[PDB]
Amino acid sequence: LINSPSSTFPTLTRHTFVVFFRVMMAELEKTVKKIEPGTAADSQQIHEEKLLYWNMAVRDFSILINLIKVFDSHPVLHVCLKYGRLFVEAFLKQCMPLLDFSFRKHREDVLSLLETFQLDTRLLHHLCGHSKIHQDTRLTQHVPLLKKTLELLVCRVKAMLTLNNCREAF
Repeated sequence: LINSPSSTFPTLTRHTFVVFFRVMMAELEKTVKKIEPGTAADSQQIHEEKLLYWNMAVRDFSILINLIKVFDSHPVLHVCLKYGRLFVEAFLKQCMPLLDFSFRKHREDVLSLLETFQLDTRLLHHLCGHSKIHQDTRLTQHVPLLKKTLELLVCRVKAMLTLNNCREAF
Protein backbone atom coordinates (compact mmCIF):
# COMPACT_ATOMS: atom_id res chain seq x y z
CA LEU A 1 0.00 0.00 0.00
CA ILE A 2 2.78 2.49 1.07
CA ASN A 3 5.29 2.00 -1.87
CA SER A 4 3.53 0.74 -5.11
CA PRO A 5 0.38 2.74 -6.16
CA SER A 6 4.60 -5.04 -6.86
CA SER A 7 6.10 -5.17 -3.27
CA THR A 8 9.27 -6.40 -1.33
CA PHE A 9 8.00 -10.04 -1.95
CA PRO A 10 6.72 -9.74 -5.56
CA THR A 11 3.63 -11.43 -7.02
CA LEU A 12 1.96 -9.13 -4.36
CA THR A 13 -0.08 -6.60 -6.54
CA ARG A 14 -3.56 -5.26 -5.31
CA HIS A 15 -5.02 -8.18 -7.46
CA THR A 16 -2.77 -10.79 -5.68
CA PHE A 17 -3.25 -9.32 -2.06
CA VAL A 18 -6.68 -11.23 -1.89
CA VAL A 19 -4.83 -14.57 -2.62
CA PHE A 20 -1.84 -13.70 -0.25
CA PHE A 21 -4.31 -12.62 2.58
CA ARG A 22 -6.56 -15.78 2.10
CA VAL A 23 -3.59 -18.32 2.22
CA MET A 24 -1.85 -16.46 5.21
CA MET A 25 -5.12 -16.55 7.34
CA ALA A 26 -5.95 -20.21 6.26
CA GLU A 27 -2.34 -21.35 7.13
CA LEU A 28 -2.36 -19.38 10.49
CA GLU A 29 -5.76 -21.15 11.32
CA LYS A 30 -4.11 -24.54 10.23
CA THR A 31 -0.94 -23.81 12.42
CA VAL A 32 -3.17 -23.00 15.49
CA LYS A 33 -5.42 -26.17 15.14
CA LYS A 34 -2.22 -28.46 15.20
CA ILE A 35 -1.41 -27.20 18.82
CA GLU A 36 -2.71 -29.63 21.54
CA PRO A 37 -3.38 -28.67 25.22
CA GLY A 38 -1.27 -30.78 27.64
CA THR A 39 -1.88 -32.45 31.06
CA ALA A 40 -0.97 -31.40 34.69
CA ALA A 41 1.68 -34.26 34.62
CA ASP A 42 3.46 -32.38 31.70
CA SER A 43 6.42 -30.06 32.66
CA GLN A 44 5.91 -26.23 33.16
CA GLN A 45 8.49 -25.54 30.30
CA ILE A 46 6.21 -27.31 27.67
CA HIS A 47 3.16 -25.31 29.06
CA GLU A 48 5.19 -22.00 28.76
CA GLU A 49 6.38 -22.85 25.14
CA LYS A 50 2.71 -23.82 24.19
CA LEU A 51 1.45 -20.43 25.74
CA LEU A 52 4.22 -18.56 23.70
CA TYR A 53 3.12 -20.60 20.54
CA TRP A 54 -0.55 -19.53 21.26
CA ASN A 55 0.20 -15.79 21.97
CA MET A 56 2.35 -15.72 18.70
CA ALA A 57 -0.70 -17.09 16.70
CA VAL A 58 -3.07 -14.51 18.43
CA ARG A 59 -0.74 -11.48 17.71
CA ASP A 60 -0.32 -12.78 14.03
CA PHE A 61 -4.18 -13.08 13.88
CA SER A 62 -4.56 -9.43 15.17
CA ILE A 63 -1.83 -8.14 12.65
CA LEU A 64 -3.65 -9.95 9.74
CA ILE A 65 -7.27 -8.96 10.91
CA ASN A 66 -6.20 -5.22 11.30
CA LEU A 67 -5.65 -5.30 7.40
CA ILE A 68 -9.58 -5.48 7.14
CA LYS A 69 -9.90 -1.69 7.80
CA VAL A 70 -7.51 -0.51 4.96
CA PHE A 71 -8.67 -3.35 2.47
CA ASP A 72 -12.56 -3.22 2.63
CA SER A 73 -13.73 -5.03 -0.62
CA HIS A 74 -15.82 -8.22 -1.53
CA PRO A 75 -13.29 -11.16 -1.38
CA VAL A 76 -10.95 -9.65 1.39
CA LEU A 77 -13.97 -9.16 3.83
CA HIS A 78 -15.34 -12.71 2.90
CA VAL A 79 -11.82 -14.23 3.75
CA CYS A 80 -11.39 -12.63 7.29
CA LEU A 81 -15.17 -13.05 8.25
CA LYS A 82 -14.67 -16.83 7.54
CA TYR A 83 -11.05 -17.28 8.98
CA GLY A 84 -11.99 -14.89 11.90
CA ARG A 85 -14.63 -17.25 13.47
CA LEU A 86 -12.56 -20.31 12.32
CA PHE A 87 -9.36 -19.04 14.14
CA VAL A 88 -11.42 -17.94 17.31
CA GLU A 89 -12.99 -21.50 17.42
CA ALA A 90 -9.38 -22.96 17.14
CA PHE A 91 -8.42 -20.60 20.10
CA LEU A 92 -11.49 -21.91 22.12
CA LYS A 93 -10.89 -25.71 21.39
CA GLN A 94 -7.10 -26.18 21.98
CA CYS A 95 -5.90 -23.19 24.17
CA MET A 96 -8.68 -22.81 26.86
CA PRO A 97 -8.00 -26.27 28.47
CA LEU A 98 -4.20 -25.37 28.78
CA LEU A 99 -5.21 -21.94 30.35
CA ASP A 100 -7.58 -23.84 32.82
CA PHE A 101 -4.64 -26.19 33.85
CA SER A 102 -1.99 -23.40 34.06
CA PHE A 103 -4.01 -20.45 35.65
CA ARG A 104 -3.23 -20.60 39.47
CA LYS A 105 0.57 -20.88 38.56
CA HIS A 106 0.73 -18.92 35.18
CA ARG A 107 -2.25 -16.47 35.80
CA GLU A 108 -1.19 -13.21 34.02
CA ASP A 109 0.05 -15.19 30.86
CA VAL A 110 -3.52 -16.76 30.61
CA LEU A 111 -5.36 -13.42 31.28
CA SER A 112 -2.91 -11.56 28.86
CA LEU A 113 -3.56 -14.25 26.12
CA LEU A 114 -7.40 -13.94 26.55
CA GLU A 115 -7.26 -10.04 26.73
CA THR A 116 -4.82 -10.11 23.67
CA PHE A 117 -7.59 -12.19 21.97
CA GLN A 118 -10.41 -9.81 23.25
CA LEU A 119 -8.74 -6.75 21.39
CA ASP A 120 -9.21 -8.67 17.99
CA THR A 121 -12.59 -10.22 19.19
CA ARG A 122 -13.69 -6.47 19.36
CA LEU A 123 -12.30 -5.93 15.75
CA LEU A 124 -14.51 -8.93 14.63
CA HIS A 125 -17.58 -7.38 16.56
CA HIS A 126 -16.95 -4.10 14.55
CA LEU A 127 -16.51 -6.33 11.34
CA CYS A 128 -19.86 -8.15 12.19
CA GLY A 129 -21.33 -4.59 12.53
CA HIS A 130 -19.82 -3.66 9.04
CA SER A 131 -21.23 -6.86 7.34
CA LYS A 132 -24.76 -6.08 8.82
CA ILE A 133 -24.73 -2.16 8.24
CA HIS A 134 -23.83 -2.38 4.46
CA GLN A 135 -26.59 -5.07 4.01
CA ASP A 136 -24.09 -7.24 2.01
CA THR A 137 -25.63 -10.80 2.02
CA ARG A 138 -22.17 -12.43 1.15
CA LEU A 139 -20.70 -10.76 4.34
CA THR A 140 -23.85 -11.06 6.61
CA GLN A 141 -24.06 -14.98 6.35
CA HIS A 142 -20.65 -15.50 8.21
CA VAL A 143 -22.04 -13.20 11.05
CA PRO A 144 -24.32 -15.56 13.19
CA LEU A 145 -21.39 -18.01 13.99
CA LEU A 146 -18.70 -15.19 14.14
CA LYS A 147 -20.85 -13.46 16.90
CA LYS A 148 -21.74 -16.93 18.49
CA THR A 149 -17.96 -17.92 18.56
CA LEU A 150 -17.13 -14.58 20.38
CA GLU A 151 -20.16 -15.15 22.85
CA LEU A 152 -18.85 -18.76 23.51
CA LEU A 153 -15.45 -16.98 24.26
CA VAL A 154 -17.00 -14.53 26.93
CA CYS A 155 -18.94 -17.50 28.65
CA ARG A 156 -15.80 -19.83 28.36
CA VAL A 157 -13.61 -17.11 30.14
CA LYS A 158 -16.37 -17.18 32.90
CA ALA A 159 -16.05 -21.07 32.91
CA MET A 160 -12.15 -20.74 33.15
CA LEU A 161 -12.49 -18.48 36.28
CA THR A 162 -15.33 -20.80 37.75
CA LEU A 163 -12.97 -23.90 37.42
CA ASN A 164 -10.03 -21.84 38.98
CA ASN A 165 -12.24 -20.51 41.92
CA CYS A 166 -12.46 -16.77 40.88
CA ARG A 167 -16.16 -17.05 39.64
CA GLU A 168 -17.08 -13.43 40.84
CA ALA A 169 -13.90 -12.11 38.92
CA PHE A 170 -15.66 -12.16 35.48
